[PDB]
Order: sequence, then C-alpha cells, then structure tokens
Amino acid sequence: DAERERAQITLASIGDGVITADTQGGISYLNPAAEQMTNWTLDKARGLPLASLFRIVDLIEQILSGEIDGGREHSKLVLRHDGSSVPVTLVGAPIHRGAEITGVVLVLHDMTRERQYMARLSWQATHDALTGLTNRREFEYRLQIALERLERNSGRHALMFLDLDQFKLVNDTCGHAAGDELLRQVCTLLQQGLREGDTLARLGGDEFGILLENCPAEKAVEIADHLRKTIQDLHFTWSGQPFNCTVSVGLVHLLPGISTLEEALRSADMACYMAKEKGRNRVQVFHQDDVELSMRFGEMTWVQRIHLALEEDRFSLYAQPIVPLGEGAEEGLHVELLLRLRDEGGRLVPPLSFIPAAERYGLMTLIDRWVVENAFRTLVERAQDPRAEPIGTCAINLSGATIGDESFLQFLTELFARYRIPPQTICFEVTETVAVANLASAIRFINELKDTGCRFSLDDFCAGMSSFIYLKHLPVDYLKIDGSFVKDMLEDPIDRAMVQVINHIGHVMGKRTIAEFVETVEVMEALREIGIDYAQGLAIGAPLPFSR
Amino acid sequence: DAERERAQITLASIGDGVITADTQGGISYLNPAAEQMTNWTLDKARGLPLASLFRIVDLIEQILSGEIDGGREHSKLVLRHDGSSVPVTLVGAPIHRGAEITGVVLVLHDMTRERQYMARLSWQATHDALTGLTNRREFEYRLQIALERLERNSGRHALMFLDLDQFKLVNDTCGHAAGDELLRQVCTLLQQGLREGDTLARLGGDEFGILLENCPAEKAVEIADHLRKTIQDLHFTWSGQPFNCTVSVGLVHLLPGISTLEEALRSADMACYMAKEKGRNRVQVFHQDDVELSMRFGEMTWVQRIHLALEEDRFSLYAQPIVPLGEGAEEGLHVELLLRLRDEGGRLVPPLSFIPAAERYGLMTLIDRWVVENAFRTLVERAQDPRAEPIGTCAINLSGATIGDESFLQFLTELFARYRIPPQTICFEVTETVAVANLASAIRFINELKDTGCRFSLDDFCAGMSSFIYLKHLPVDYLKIDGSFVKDMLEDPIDRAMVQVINHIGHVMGKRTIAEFVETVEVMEALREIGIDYAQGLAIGAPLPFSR
Ligand SMILES: Nc1nc2c(ncn2[C@@H]2O[C@@H]3COP(=O)(O)O[C@H]4[C@@H](O)[C@H](n5cnc6c(=O)[nH]c(N)nc65)O[C@@H]4COP(=O)(O)O[C@H]3[C@H]2O)c(=O)[nH]1
Ligand SMILES: Nc1nc2c(ncn2[C@@H]2O[C@@H]3COP(=O)(O)O[C@H]4[C@@H](O)[C@H](n5cnc6c(=O)[nH]c(N)nc65)O[C@@H]4COP(=O)(O)O[C@H]3[C@H]2O)c(=O)[nH]1
Repeated sequence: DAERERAQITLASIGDGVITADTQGGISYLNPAAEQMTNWTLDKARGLPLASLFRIVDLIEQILSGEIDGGREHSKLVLRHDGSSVPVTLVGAPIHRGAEITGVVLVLHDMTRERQYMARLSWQATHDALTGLTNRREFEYRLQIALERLERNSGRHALMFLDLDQFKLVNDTCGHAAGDELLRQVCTLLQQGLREGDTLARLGGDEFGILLENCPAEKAVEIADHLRKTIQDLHFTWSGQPFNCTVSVGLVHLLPGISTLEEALRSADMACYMAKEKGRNRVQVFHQDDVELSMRFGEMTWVQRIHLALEEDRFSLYAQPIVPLGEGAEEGLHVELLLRLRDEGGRLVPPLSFIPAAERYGLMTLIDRWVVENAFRTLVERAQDPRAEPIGTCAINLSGATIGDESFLQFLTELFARYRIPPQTICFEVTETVAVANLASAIRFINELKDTGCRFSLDDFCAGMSSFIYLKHLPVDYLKIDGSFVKDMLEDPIDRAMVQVINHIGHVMGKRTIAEFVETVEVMEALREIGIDYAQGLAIGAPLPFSR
Repeated sequence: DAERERAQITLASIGDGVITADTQGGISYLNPAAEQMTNWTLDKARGLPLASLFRIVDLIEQILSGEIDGGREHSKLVLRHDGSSVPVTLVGAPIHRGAEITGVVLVLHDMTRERQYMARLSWQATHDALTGLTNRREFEYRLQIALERLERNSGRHALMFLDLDQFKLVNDTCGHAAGDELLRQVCTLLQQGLREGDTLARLGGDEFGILLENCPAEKAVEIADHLRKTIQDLHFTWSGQPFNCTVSVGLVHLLPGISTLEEALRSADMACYMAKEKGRNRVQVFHQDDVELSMRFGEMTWVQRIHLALEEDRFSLYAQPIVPLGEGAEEGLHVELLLRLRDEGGRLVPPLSFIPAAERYGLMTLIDRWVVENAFRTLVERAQDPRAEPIGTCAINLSGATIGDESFLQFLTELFARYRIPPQTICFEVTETVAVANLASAIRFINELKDTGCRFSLDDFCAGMSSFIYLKHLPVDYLKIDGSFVKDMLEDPIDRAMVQVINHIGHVMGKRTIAEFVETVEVMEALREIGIDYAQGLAIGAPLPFSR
C-alpha cells in the first residue's frame, strides 16, 4: 500500500541508522541514514546478505532473536569493506508474526555525530541532566540578571534554597536509582506549584533553587510554606516501601540594584541551614541582624562543643576493612578509618550530627589534625605487639578545610617524624565534590602529599564526562565507586552499567577501584566478575574499634 | 496491510518519541516512546488534536510544513497538561503525497535520557568525538599495558607520532569544517594502512598516534614510510580547491619491561619535532645518542638566535583593533598585540617559524618579558602626545612558560611601577589548550593577576562540555571564539551554531565574547545579530605598527 510512503518519510526523518534484515541475512529496508553509514543504496543492496556487504564487529546477526540486549546499547563498528570503520552503539530486536520470528531490526547510532549535536550541548550546559531543570550555571546567571536589569525591575525578588531532608536516606537505603526518582518526583511537585516567569533549579545534590522575580514579601513566604506543605503531603514509595518525604526551605527577600549575587546566595544558604538546625521541615526567612545572631551563637556553641569533646577524649576511631577481589591476592591489611564521637550523656553520635555543623563553623581542620594524629598514635600502640596483624594501608578522610589548609603538610611532616609511620601506609581520602569545589587547591594538595610518599583516593565518585574530565587532573591512586550504585546494582540495570563504566575508565586512567556498600556475597561476586579491585561493606567487614 | 506490524516494531525499537499528526492537528501515530513522553496511549489519543491534549512550547505544529528547521534540532518542552514539562530537542518534517502536504512528523528526544546512555559515555571517554579513533586517555593506557604485560610481550613495539603538516593552513583558510574533514579523511587513510592488533589514535589537534605491538625494527620503519607516502598521495580538495596534504612522522622502537611511558612519549615527540625541523614530510627514527644531539644543538642554535634578536632590537610589536558590536558603544581603544621578528637578512619572520622552536627550547618566558615591557614602553611613548588616541584595552598573549613562571607577577609589579601603566588597561591572553595543559597553574595565575587589576581572555576557544567544564574554574573576563568557526560560519550550518553556542554559554558564565577572523562586513553583521560582543579581523582592522 501507499502507507509505505508515510513510513519511509518517518524513517528518513530519524537520525539513527535503521537496518531491517531477514532471519538469515538478506536486507529488507535501509533508511538514508543507514544507507550513508553502510555505503550501500537499498536499490542495489536489497536481498543481498548483511555479512556479504559490510560487517558489524568489535556472526552477530542472530543473538538478537536468540538471547542478547533487549534495550541495552552495545558498542560496535561498521567495517565498510572499503573505507574502514564507523563507530556505533547497537540496539537489536527480533521482528515477529506473533510467535514466528520472520526477521531482525537494528538501530545504529554514529558516535561521530555526537560532536555535531549543538542544541543538545547548549541545553546540558544550562540544565541538570537528571531533573531537566536549570543548573547552577543558568540559575546564578538568571539571578545576576534579576539583580542588575533596568527593565522589569520595579519590585523585589525572592530566593529560596529547598533541601530535601530525606534524600541521603532514600539514596543510601534503596540505592541511587531510588533517590534519583525521589528527586525526579519532587521536581514535578515544585514545577506544579510554580507560576510562569519563575526559575526552578537543582543547584546539586538534595538542593533545589527557586527564583521569584517581582514578588511581594507576604506572597513570597505564602508560596514557600505551600511548596513545603506539598512536599510533606507527597507520598513517596520505592518498591512498595514508603518514605517520610519532606524539605528545608531558606528564603531571602532580594532587592534589584543594592543586593549582590554573592550576598544573595550566602544569605539563602544561612537561612536554609537554619531551618535544618531549627529541626528540618521548616521555612526560614532571612533577616540581616535578628535571626542571623543564630549563626554567631551557633559558632560559639560548636567552638565549645568540639573543643570540649577534644579535651574530654570523647572522640574515638573505628576501622573498617577494604579487601582485594583479586585472585589469590595477599597484601597487607587495608582499612578505612571512621570517626565516632560520644556525647556528654555517653551516647554514640553519628557523624551526621556534628560533621556538617563543624564544617559550617570551620572546625574541621581541628577534627582532621585530631584524626591523623590518633591514627598514627594508634598505629604505634598496635605495633608494640609483635604477633599483631600488620597494616599495609590506612585510609583517612580529609575535609576541604584541610585541602585549603597550607599548614597541613608541615603538620604531617611533624607527625611522620614523631610517630615514625611510613607515608606509603597512609592513603588520604577526598570526595570528588570536595576536590571540584576547590579544583586548583585539590591538585596542588594531592601532588604535594603524593610526593611525600602518601596515597590518594577519590571517595563517592559518580561517572559522567565532567567527573572523567576532573579525574584527568586529580592524580589520585584509587576510586571509591559511590555505594548508592553498589546498593541496587543487581536490581536496576543502569546502576550495574554505572559501576561497569567507573571500573573501565578508572582502569584506563590507571586507577585501582573500590566498591563501597558491598552488603552481600552476591553483590561481591558481581563486582569480582566486573573486575573491581577492592570491596568494602558489611559482607566484607563492619566497623570495629581501632583507637582506645 | 500486515506490513504495519513490521513498521510498528521498527518505531517501537527506536528510542526517540515519534508523533505523526494531520496537517490541522489530529494524531495519526504515536510510538511507545512518544506515548510515554506525552502521557497518552494511541488507543485513546487517535484523531484528537495535538494542541488539545499536551503542548510543545518554550501554534508550532505548522511552521514545519511552512518554513523552519529541515534537519536542525530545536529545544522545546512537552507540557504534559498534568505532570508539567519534559525537555526535548525537536525535528519536524512535512508528510507529502508528491506535492500534497497531507500531514506532519515530529522526532522528539528526551534530554533526561542523555544521563542514562552508558555505552556512549564509556565510548566518548576512550575515543575522539571527531575521528572515532581512540583518544590520548585510551592510547597512553594501551601503551602502558604494552610496556608492562607478561603475555604477548616477546617482541619489541613501535610508537609513531604523525603530525599533519597542513592542518592549520586548511583550517585557517577554509574554516573549521574543512580541517575536520581533512582529519576525517586522513583517519580512514591511516586506518586503511593498519593491520589488526594495531592502535590508531588522535592525541589532539593535527597529531595522530600509532602503536605497533610486537613489530621488528625494519617492518616498523617500512610501515611508517608507507603511511607517510599514502598521505602525500592523498588528494585533498575543499569546495574544489586542492591542498598539498602531507604528514611528519616520529618513530620510536619500544622495549617491553625496560622502557617507560614518559620516556616513550617524550622520545616520539622529539623525533617527530625533528622531522618538522628537517623540513617536514619525513619519517624520523629515534636514537638515544646520535640524532638526539640534534636537540642539544638546536637548544644552542635557538638560545643564540633568540638572544641575538633581543640585543639586535630585531623584534617589533604590532597592534590589531578589537571593536564592540554593541549598539552606539563608545569605550576606549581595544587592541590585541602581535609580535613580529625581522631575520638577519631583513625579512619579516612570521611567528610560525620561531615561536614553536622557542617554546620547545624554553625561551618563551624571555619573549613574554620582552613583549610586556615593550608594550608598556610603547604606551608611555604614545601617552607623550596629548591628541593621541587613548588605549582603554591592550591584549597581550602569555605562554604556558609564563603561566608556570612564579617570578612573573613580581616582574609585572616591577613593570607597573617603572612604566605606570594602569593594570586595568592590560588584558593578558591565554589559550584554552595552554590553560588545560597546566590547569591548577592557570587558575592560580589568572586569580593572582585579576587581583592586580589586570583582565583575562581565553584565546582560541572551542565549544564542548569539557571546555565549559574548564571555563567554570578559569576566572577569565573574555572568550575569543576560534576564528576557524568564524571563517566558514555563513557556509556550514554547524559552525554558525558552534559560534551561537560559545556566545550563549559564554554570556551564561558571565563572559564577554570576541569573534576572531571577522574578514567581511557580512560575517560582522551575522555575529552582531547573534549578539557577539566584539569583532576582530580584516573587515575591522589589520595589524599596524605599535612599537618602533
Ligand atoms: N548501608 C551500608 N553502609 C555501610 C556499609 N559498610 C559501611 N557502611 C557505612 O559507610 C560509611 C563509610 O564512610 P564514607 O562513605 O567514606 O563517609 C564518611 C565520611 O564522609 C565522614 N567521616 C567519617 N570520619 C571522618 C573523619 O574522620 N574526617 C572527615 N573529614 N570525615 C569523616 O562521615 C562518613 C562516615 O560515616 P559512618 O557512619 O562511619 O558511615 C560509614 C559506614 O557506617 C554497608 O555495607 N552498608
Ligand atoms: N585569516 C585571517 N587572519 C587574521 C585576520 N585578522 C587577524 N588575523 C591573524 O590572526 C592572528 C591573531 O593572533 P592569535 O590568533 O591570537 O595568535 C597569535 C598567538 O598565538 C601568537 N603570538 C603572537 N604574538 C605573541 C606574543 O607576543 N607572545 C606569545 N606567547 N604569542 C604570540 O602567534 C599568533 C599571531 O600570529 P600572527 O601572524 O600575528 O596572526 C594574527 C593575524 O595575522 C583575518 O581577518 N583573517
């Protein structure tokens, strides 16, 4: 029928190569994109076998009907038979007649064409890949325009920082794929509650940004409380299991002309942190003098609380083993160090409660200098026993405060002299986020320490081009695959490939990989099969006391 | 007919949303990917108008048949009418019956899905986007494996660095799109001449890398000379105009176990530079003592040549104006400074001949200290005339040598005191490549200088995610759109969009843009329309003498 013309136009409109072949070989259809890719017109290629023209290699034109893919892209090369290869990502599917497998269809994507997609490159640079909302790049730009513009600048604006109180919980509990959905659902929820001419963004992690251009002070708080209540009223469930979904809002009434971008962002960040300190699931409006004193007070509260904890010897160190998945691998003992604080009452405080508050008020350099010294102090005390299990590696986490700290190296040279621990045994751990936050400083730090004999590790690493662009400049020795991927790796196929990608690129960049959150032997065997170097988790070993 | 089942399966296999509608509105077809995207089954959406269901916005379902796109993707949003937007890149095409425009077809791509493509992310990180060959990441990794491996390491390997002698010429003359084709053609040409188990890469720019694992010394040179002759025998033509296409090969006979990656790459780079110094279109085999003395000799030759040129006052400075495209924009005079050397004979030497040789032997810090001092010296001499055209901006190019040079700031503080030129007037210029080469150092440099009052500019900038990732960390004030894009912008549609992308993202990152190589008023008007801030080129003003 002439309905073929409609179908032919549709397939011609599509950018990807479309090859339709018979169950044995012979070509049925070729869209112009496939005709171009294969160097063969359908006029002169119809009925001729696929393999006896060009070649799809790394024979293959049978596993589609048998057992392979079913949606997952696979890297292949179209050997033209004259003008060499065309790099493609294949998608195969069997052509049926109910049960009768009559042929096979292939969806080929030219990896060379990627470079040409401009409207897509322009989008990604102005939007978050996951949510589809504007990113910090575009958001700060939009905020700056709102603060300097001459036209449409009659009223006052409103800036909100909305932190999803349960994002880490969902993500760590259910896996990366779950927390991505929670963010994907919270996005549309805020999107529903926002008028036209309003900027909604994801400024990273669990944080979202709202810009309310030309909005009165009352309306601005009324809108905030509503979005806060609607996230609270949102019932989030992952594989039937429900989550107590809620958000911490920080509001800033902005003024165009007199207020600045740095002040605007720093003010919304103070007020947001305040809603969290004031118990989470709260809106907090910024005020320059009053309810700003709360930060001045909080500084003194935490200076005293952290210092008291150091003099009262309330901090203790725990050790969690990291083991090689390598076949018959010996090596020394490898452990990561985990900090534990015991409150005045005598209860173990998890790092959730004090580390962010000690990060905010700038007391982390202290905690790091305390941790490193006690890790060396404990290593000497352990060394006293001849029969004791020798430690080949000892991973210690460093804050952005320490990376910025110019006096740290001297302190470490002083620690190495005093305790005589070999540098090689030590492996400092910095998170990909912390490194990118102060990029120049992380590089300069990493190199100064690597030259001392120490080792480096890039904790909580998530694959993407940016991360692999950053990884080029960070001379780390190891890569800690973010546990959220390792959690539901055997459940969601995207996270299994996300682990698979970190491993290959990690190895290509000459880095040994570590999988975090390896809770089950089944997970461990999955990672061993993939070729992950080390496993850390509950199936390996739980944190046990290191210090006294 | 039942051929609909074949077509339905094909459209279901495709990842992108496919909406087929009537000339007025009503829906004809929806693939499951479009059904998912639009929140409507074809069972319950057939015949109902497109606009009276969901909405494609920033009405639109008519310009496809009229006049718009014809292949170019356009950013749009599918407003679900219940669960807000889905970010997409649209491709429209009219459905015909010869002349009878019966309907319309739309190809929608979910920008959220981009994040999920893993096989594609893994590829891009191990391959060059343009050529499709392995990148430096993968190539160095493959080389390292070849130097340490226990299995398949009986023989000796061969490393080649093949520099395309005319790549800059084609690119500058014809435009970016031409030099990309030349590289695309040279790729398949080397690909044709390479056996199975051989690594062919593009280690950037005009440079390609060849790894010949387990190959005898004779065969290795025989293969080199052949690939050299076949590139020479390649007839390259752009829009009918032919180019004298040829390559400079540098060969290194590698040994697995005793030889190292750093040595391997540095040796192939020395021998390659040598084929260029020995007149280009040559293969050059590396030898540790003999024909290595040529580098020791070349150091002395250029130490003498550059120093002689400084004491003989043979170097002179030229000024090229950069003008704003801004409507009724005044400002001071903006100029870029260009270095000119006059050889012993009295002939103007173009920077092509001495800058790479003075970069290699490390004499650039010298030339930069000479340039900056004479730019300030000339500015004072110009200032002596009251009626003289005042200079508001003066752009000066800095080498990676100067960026690495810790004593430069002191030198500049010394120059500012001595000549009394205000820092604000000065705009130092560093190329995106030079910055990324020593990333930590460029950031630390840029910031130290920006704090002095100076300005910064990122010369020869090419849009891509990596460049926009780097641009985040480089606090430059301006962006010099690579002239190769500006050259054939009104000819190839990809380069017009490549200019368009740099401008928008550049402005989003709060940077003023400059277009290089603005040869015609027509080009200038094109860039003005796009919203480019400044234009530099022959239509604006040619380089005239600045110094004496
Ligand atoms: N669900 C699950 N969890 C597992 C499993 N195995 C280990 N874990 C948990 O994973 C965390 C490992 O630490 P991290 O991700 O590097 O993340 C660290 C690090 O970000 C920070 N931290 C801890 N100590 C220090 C320190 O001394 N200095 C600095 N700067 N940060 C520290 O706090 C976090 C440690 O908190 P912990 O409560 O010790 O949390 C530990 C541990 O309780 C598992 O199989 N399943
Ligand atoms: N086809 C075409 N070309 C145009 C047009 N307008 C200007 N040009 C050319 O574009 C070049 C501009 O310099 P650049 O791209 O920054 O690139 C610079 C820079 O990379 C380098 N350079 C020059 N002076 C210095 C210097 O003093 N120090 C350092 N480190 N590098 C320098 O050498 C290059 C300058 O070489 P020049 O021969 O002066 O080349 C000049 C100029 O001749 C046009 O409309 N059409």
